[PDB]
Amino acid sequence: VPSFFRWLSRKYPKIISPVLEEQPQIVDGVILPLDYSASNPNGELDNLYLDMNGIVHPCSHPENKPPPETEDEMLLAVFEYTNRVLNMARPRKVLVMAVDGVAPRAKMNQQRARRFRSARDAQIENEAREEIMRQREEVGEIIDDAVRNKKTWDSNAITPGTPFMDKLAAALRYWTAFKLATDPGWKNLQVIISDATVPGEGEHKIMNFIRSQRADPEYNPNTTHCIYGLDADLIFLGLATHEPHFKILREDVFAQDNRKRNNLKDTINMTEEEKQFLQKQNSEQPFLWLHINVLREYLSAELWVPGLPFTFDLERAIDDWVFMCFFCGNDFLPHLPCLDVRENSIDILLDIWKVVLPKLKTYMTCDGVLNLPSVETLLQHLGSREGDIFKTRHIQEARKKEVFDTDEFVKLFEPGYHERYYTAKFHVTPQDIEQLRKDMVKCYIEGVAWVLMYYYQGCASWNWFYPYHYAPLATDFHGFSHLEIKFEEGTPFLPYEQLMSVLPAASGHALPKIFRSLMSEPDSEIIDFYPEEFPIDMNGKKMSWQGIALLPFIDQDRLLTAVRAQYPLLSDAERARNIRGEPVLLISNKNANYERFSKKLYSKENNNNNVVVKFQHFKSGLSGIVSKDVEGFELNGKIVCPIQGGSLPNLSTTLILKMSYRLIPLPSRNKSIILNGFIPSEPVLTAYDLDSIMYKYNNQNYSRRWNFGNDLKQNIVPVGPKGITQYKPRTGGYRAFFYFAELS
Amino acid sequence: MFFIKDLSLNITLHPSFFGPRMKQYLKTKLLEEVEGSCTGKFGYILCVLDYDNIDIQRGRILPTDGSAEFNVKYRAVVFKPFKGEVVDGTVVSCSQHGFEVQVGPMKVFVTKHLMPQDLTFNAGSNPPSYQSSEDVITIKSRIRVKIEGCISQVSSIHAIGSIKEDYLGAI
Amino acid sequence: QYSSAPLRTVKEVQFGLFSPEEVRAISVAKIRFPETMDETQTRAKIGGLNDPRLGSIDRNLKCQTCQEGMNECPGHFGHIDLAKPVFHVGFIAKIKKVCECVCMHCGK
Amino acid sequence: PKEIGFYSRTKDEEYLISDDTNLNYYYLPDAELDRKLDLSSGFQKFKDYYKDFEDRCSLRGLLETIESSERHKGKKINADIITFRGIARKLISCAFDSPSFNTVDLRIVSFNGQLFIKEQDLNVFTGYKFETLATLSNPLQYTPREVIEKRTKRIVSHGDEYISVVRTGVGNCKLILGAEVDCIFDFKENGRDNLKHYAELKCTQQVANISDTHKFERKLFRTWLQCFLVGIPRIIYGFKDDHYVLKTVEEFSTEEVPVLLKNNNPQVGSACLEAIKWYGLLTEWLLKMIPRDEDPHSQIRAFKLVFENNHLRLSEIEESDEEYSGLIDGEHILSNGFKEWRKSLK
Amino acid sequence: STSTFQTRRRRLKKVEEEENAATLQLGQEFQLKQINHQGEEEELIALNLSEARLVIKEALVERRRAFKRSQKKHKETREKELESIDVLLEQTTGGNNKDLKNTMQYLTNFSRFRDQETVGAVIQLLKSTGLHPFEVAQLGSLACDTADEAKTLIPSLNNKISDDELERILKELSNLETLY
Amino acid sequence: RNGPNEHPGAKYVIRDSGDRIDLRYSKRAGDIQLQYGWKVERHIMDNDPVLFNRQPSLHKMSMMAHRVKVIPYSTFRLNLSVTSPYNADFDGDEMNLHVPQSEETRAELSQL
Amino acid sequence: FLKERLMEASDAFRVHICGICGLMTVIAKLNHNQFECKGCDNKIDIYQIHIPYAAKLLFQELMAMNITPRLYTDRSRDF
Amino acid sequence: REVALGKTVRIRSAGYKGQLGIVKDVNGDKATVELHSKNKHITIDKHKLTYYNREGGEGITYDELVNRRGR
Amino acid sequence: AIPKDQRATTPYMTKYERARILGTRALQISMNAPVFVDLEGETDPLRIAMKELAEKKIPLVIRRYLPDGSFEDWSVEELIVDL
RNA sequence: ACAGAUGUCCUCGAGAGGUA
Ligand SMILES: [Mg+2]
Ligand SMILES: [Mg+2]
Ligand SMILES: [Mg+2]
Ligand SMILES: [Zn+2]
Ligand SMILES: [Zn+2]
Repeated sequence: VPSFFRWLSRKYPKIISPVLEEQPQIVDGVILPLDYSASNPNGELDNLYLDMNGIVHPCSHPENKPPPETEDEMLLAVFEYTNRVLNMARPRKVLVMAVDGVAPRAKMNQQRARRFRSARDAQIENEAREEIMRQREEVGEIIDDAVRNKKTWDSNAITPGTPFMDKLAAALRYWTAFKLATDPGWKNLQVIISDATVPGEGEHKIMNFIRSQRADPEYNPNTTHCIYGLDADLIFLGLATHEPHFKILREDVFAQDNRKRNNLKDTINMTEEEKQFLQKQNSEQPFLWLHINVLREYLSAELWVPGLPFTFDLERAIDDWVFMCFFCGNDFLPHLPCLDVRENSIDILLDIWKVVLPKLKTYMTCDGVLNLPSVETLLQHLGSREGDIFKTRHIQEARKKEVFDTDEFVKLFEPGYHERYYTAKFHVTPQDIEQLRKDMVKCYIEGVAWVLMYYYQGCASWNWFYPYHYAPLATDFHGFSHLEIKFEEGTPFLPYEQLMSVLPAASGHALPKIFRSLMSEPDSEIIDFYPEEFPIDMNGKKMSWQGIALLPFIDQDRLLTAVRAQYPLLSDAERARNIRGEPVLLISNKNANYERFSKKLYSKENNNNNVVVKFQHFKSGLSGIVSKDVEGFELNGKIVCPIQGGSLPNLSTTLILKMSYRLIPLPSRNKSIILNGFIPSEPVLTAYDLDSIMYKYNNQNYSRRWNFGNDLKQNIVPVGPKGITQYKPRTGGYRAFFYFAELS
Repeated sequence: MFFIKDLSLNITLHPSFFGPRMKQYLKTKLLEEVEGSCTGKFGYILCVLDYDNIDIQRGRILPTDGSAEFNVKYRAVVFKPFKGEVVDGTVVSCSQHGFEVQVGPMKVFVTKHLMPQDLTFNAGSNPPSYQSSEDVITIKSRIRVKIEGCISQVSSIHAIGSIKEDYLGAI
Repeated sequence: QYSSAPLRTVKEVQFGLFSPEEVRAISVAKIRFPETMDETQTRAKIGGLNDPRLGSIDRNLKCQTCQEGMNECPGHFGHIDLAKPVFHVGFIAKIKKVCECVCMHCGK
Repeated sequence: PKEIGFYSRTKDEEYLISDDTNLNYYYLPDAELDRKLDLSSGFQKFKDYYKDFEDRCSLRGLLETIESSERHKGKKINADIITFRGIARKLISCAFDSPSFNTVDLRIVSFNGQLFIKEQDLNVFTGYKFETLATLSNPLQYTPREVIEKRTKRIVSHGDEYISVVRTGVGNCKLILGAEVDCIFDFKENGRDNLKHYAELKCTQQVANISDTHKFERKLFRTWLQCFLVGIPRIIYGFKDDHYVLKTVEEFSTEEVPVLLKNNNPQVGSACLEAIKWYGLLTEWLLKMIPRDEDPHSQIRAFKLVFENNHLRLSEIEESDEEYSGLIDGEHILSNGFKEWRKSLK
Repeated sequence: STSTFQTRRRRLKKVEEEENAATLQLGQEFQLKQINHQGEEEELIALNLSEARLVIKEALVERRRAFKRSQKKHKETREKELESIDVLLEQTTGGNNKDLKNTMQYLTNFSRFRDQETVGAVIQLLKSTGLHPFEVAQLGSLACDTADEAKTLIPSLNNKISDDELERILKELSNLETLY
Repeated sequence: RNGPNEHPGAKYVIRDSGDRIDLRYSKRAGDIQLQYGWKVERHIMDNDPVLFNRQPSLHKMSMMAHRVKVIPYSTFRLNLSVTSPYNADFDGDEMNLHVPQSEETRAELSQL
Repeated sequence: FLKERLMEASDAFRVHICGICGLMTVIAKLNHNQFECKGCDNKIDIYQIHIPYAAKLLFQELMAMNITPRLYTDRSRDF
Repeated sequence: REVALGKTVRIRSAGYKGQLGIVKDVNGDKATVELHSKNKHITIDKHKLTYYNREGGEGITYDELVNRRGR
Repeated sequence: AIPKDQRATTPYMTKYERARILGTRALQISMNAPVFVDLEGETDPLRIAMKELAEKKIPLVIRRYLPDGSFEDWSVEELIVDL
């Protein structure tokens, strides 16, 4: 269990809810196929969004049993995992499948380092295994070369643009077509596929899709949404969507912290009994719910401030909270030295905001736009307060105490660390200290603005990068009250450009012959950007893999020249994958809009591949723009199964309709306003919980063990609309008078 | 095949409804509870007849709390999947596993080793169906199914059917 | 806690002996290894005297047989397959008396 | 109920045709309700354009949109009675309340067979301010946050009202009404009927006892009758107090208000049936002896209807009356377009 | 939920008998001569598929007139049958009762007999034999052509060997079902 | 509102669901709204029937139900005529006290 | 009062008893609403009773002593 | 969070004027302050009682919230 | 079995019966349950129970079990309360 | 892609000295 999960469970305990996973009955050896049209015990669900990376990644190269066969085993595992998730959630309106693709230049800074660290770990473990076999062979035993050559799955090879992504995308389409054809309950379900060709990080695609579904006047505000992902920030990102009917599904990491991890050798000691018990135990994986509707009430009861010149708005209150949480920690910028734990600093930042809010005469952020003087005052107050936090952290570290090593020599607890911290990154020169401080201030402000725009109003630069490795220390951004931030739109990177900007190590061989020849040659124009020994590992507090790299950045112009030089001699078949592509929408044979789609597109009109159809959410759902498919799909045809050894029956094209889906362009800026006609959920909170969250509780102090206990006693929480009227009865009369009479 | 029985259900009425209309309260409770219940011992309680006839007895007040338990005596139509008989049903789903034949409020499943070897799965036609010589079953078709399943009555009942031997087809 | 089973009061208690078939059937695990916490002194050995299928031993780990902790787990029962039949200490006198009553060569 | 057409009547009284000049969209989160907004504001800053109106019951836009509908279509419709949502409401409601509460002045003309009938301050200003603060003109999702924040410190004006023609009738008798729609609650469909999506909002005082409950019941009866005469499915009421502060806003959908008055005192429960029967009897009396022109260019006469002593005294006036000259010949309620259309087909 | 008192050592009978097979061998609770609520010794009913539809329809209309008068005091072929059944079920039972629609549809689209006189004739014909009501219910529910087909589809019918009267009443059932 | 510190007050507020609220730890001086059907664990007040017993309990008069009267000293006080059935003196004797936890038990102790 | 002092005031336990066994060897899954007795294949004849924990310990020790204290919720006088 | 925690305080006014004790548990407005000479606990308002140094020194009122420190 | 109305127990209410009815009624009034008398300014459930029992307005039935197993039902209103 | 800690009560069999 992560520290963030523990923090959110301690501060907000009721957000943890139990799940109801159906177990199909087994009679006479056979397995009863579970129904899909039956009512879901976990409440009605309409929209489900799934990050396909979060399923294809754990299935491949797992920590218990690596797939012994070829990619086929991983494909079967991800197919059964997706089937289990679909049966658990049971979407009724639209099911969304998205996998990571092209990402903006800011993401390469940390993704490249993570991939290189993983590759180095794989290389060193392979060397250790080779040494183990060499020592074992000295005794006299003989091991087949197949076992020795049976290396890992090369997790670094899973990158957008590789043929593995294309093979996975081809398999996914067949799987969803088979599911739509063979399941009568999928008649109204609509499935979209966002392959690795489509740019996005997996979650930003979901944000764009939900803002495009909210880009229609007739969109129902009462629709429920579910997003499944293992990322910790996923539960936090869904709050920014301003959708009360939201809940996050994820695996129960509380049990998985100390789950079954015994060695395979012990599985044969007791023969049938122990193996049967083990296979029964791991067959069921508990999950949990991360409802956001309840969390909105907790945030409302925790962000209240008495006395304010402006008007307290719940929608605007969450904006400052999400901006501050992103500032404290995100996967786009280096961690602030002051905010390292990222858990205990949240309350300090919140009370700083509470004490500075009366001084300010305006809100923190306005629809993603950061108020420059207000944020300047906030960071000035934090820097004034950061001294006490730094002193307490140093005292705690000293009490606890009682690969380059850089932070140890800094000795931040001693007075005068302002230049001592910067000496670990640059030379000992006075004016250079000020120059680097100003540059870091400008870069950090630009990065904060860029991440706010990306997570609120979508991508705005697509090429911005962070040209630094160490975040500025406390009392930063002293004078910056004159800069104006205005980002420029840039074209997304090509799949090959993004793949080489990820910069896999020499172990990776997903590149074609030309690119690997241009790399492996000792006299390479970009050989300086590709280390071999990788000695850039550096601790900087923390431990284990949490250390960051210090390798030099990559110049975009050199990589562009390299790709433009390698392009002309590449084969046309391989170059055919350079197309950005568009998401593909799949609908059932008996869909409400199926007749209209079959009469408009792929019909007797026989237009020259330029007719598009725009439809609203009044009929069926999934508002958007559909276009002619660019693949080989055609009416009265057949689709070849790519799984091969999967015993999957072939299907015809008359059962599944395939077309290219394009999101509706945003007319105006995506504001944060609750849509009219939204029906609030049932009132579940009590004033006691409001007081509990208003008073500062030191993790409940373990006075009565209220943190952990009858967790299952919280039961399920009702979801969906509750009551025709969207306004709670306050004073008034008639209906409110009758309610008061029946209550009192 | 449906049976008319004389079942009994115990309802623990709360003292908050100990008024002149507690009888009608028990009546509506019995309706809202017994209907749609998939009891393992009996099956489905489709409907309760003679609503204005069912009688209640003196409710015994429990020693623990003031709630009173009433032993009602109702009669209703009960459907049980049973075992060892032929029955007619209508398909509602089809897949490689089998066809989901529906008889009344039931969904009897047929596995691979149940039907004879004269059925092969294919998706060439508009409905995904098992097609072979002189056998035509589809999403909506007539089929006679013989039940030989173990039911497995655990808070709900099920059924497994067979297609072996003649007369178990469309006809 | 809520249980869908009807709540009743015990009206009769029937005593009797335990047949080997019944105790074998109701048993949830078989105990053969005469060791406890033998999983490299980290976990409980499978098939030992502290088999996890018996029930929740400590902390808050739910018993895998019933997916619950201790506040509602009666405690599941195992069994031991004795190599040879063994007399019951409390029934020695009755066994001797019934052996004297009946013939030792025929069941008459 | 079927929609025939619509028109807009903004400032300068140009009576534009088939334009959604305002199409006010309702939007009011509960946070704004809890914000305790003030409905008084700039009372002296009100700009009323009704004073400069040339006619309170002017139907020039209705006549123009009827001409446009007839030009687009072929044969004329079977509806006879035409009312600008004011005569029908008063005629039905006068049988339920005292005649002193309503002023009767009706001018009925049978041109071309069809029938054309033409007829506190602080509370009114507070209601108009609430109406303006409960809408944002252009639909949400297409306006910046600046308009949202400016809506609080906005101005109040009397004009630019969206009016749509609704065709209805019971039995053989059919009639159309020039109903004015000031709010749309859901997505608006272009080229399709929007009656099922429209909504109406008003203001009312709170309740304190049974007498105030009966007053609220009477107001609900009035608004339900006025909506059912057109077909508005949604009714919105904004509660107000002695301090002119919006306390709570609740919506009253149709198909449930009749049962809500039924489960109340018998008077309000039977008021619905009494009003329905009175409307039916009034329509039957209206279709009794009014002359039918049939073919165009026929004799045209005007009638005067006065409701006194619980009786609709109707008399046939002579040509010597000044009103006859100003209507039959003066064409005060008619227009050159209608006579041109009448001469066009015959 | 039970209707019969404990007898014949129910506590520890272990496996008294295997579950019901094709060759009759009824269950412990569904045995003949059930205990009547008011008295005792009530035989199991002989209810067929067509009889079930009429019985449920009669119960539905009885409850319909019941709560219709209560609220008043307080204040083609298959296509026509489906609409009437839907409008009756929409408000009579209330609640959810999803399974009621499926069984009603099955009764309507598989109604062998659609007249009270027809079902009266068929059960007055079937009461002549001493067969188990389970056998007569299946015989009157599923139409059959040959004697061997009836024996195979409906087992535990070996007591009839003559097959002459069996052919006679099979033809009677066939013509009654075609007289719908 | 008084709290568990003053003698007239409560220590816990049992909710309808079953969760227990501790008025000592939570405190906050909050205006908690008590919905109907909830349970409040208040301190024993005057005229509260309790069971008063002495060991050994030879006869039925060795344990009888009294009425609670709160006194400002830490010792059980009883009438002199009551000691005779209890067979107790004031030379160091200690005697137990039992508090009923339900209405029917209180009524049974009061009437029997 | 005696029952309250013996059970509510000291220890109250809820257990499930098989209707055929009479013992407490019933696996209960309240979340899944499953009550199966593996000994008799019983899934529709499960009852719950309230007994003190001391009684539970005594019954378990007796069962360990090869003695079956079968518990039933009906009278056998009706035969 | 609360300043009045583990700091020696002197009770002012009431029947315990001039007494010396250490506050152990603080909740809401009432503060539970133990007594040195007397073996009892008295709950009084935190504002009423003055605040002293653990080692010894001048006494101050509840203005420690502004100072956010001791002494 | 029930002994018709040829009952032969005592036409009066025993002390144990009085205590049991008083406790049951006190619990029922303590919970949200209807009261069939005029509280008249009483707020203790036990006293409300005694007030209800004063004029025999308690809708409770006593089932006196014979040692053999038979039982006869006695209404509260028909039971004489002399103690 | 991802991921470093907490849940409140422990004795148990005995022995000795005393109080009603
Ligand atoms: Mg991420
Ligand atoms: Mg209005
Ligand atoms: Mg003494
Ligand atoms: Zn267990
Ligand atoms: Zn059993």
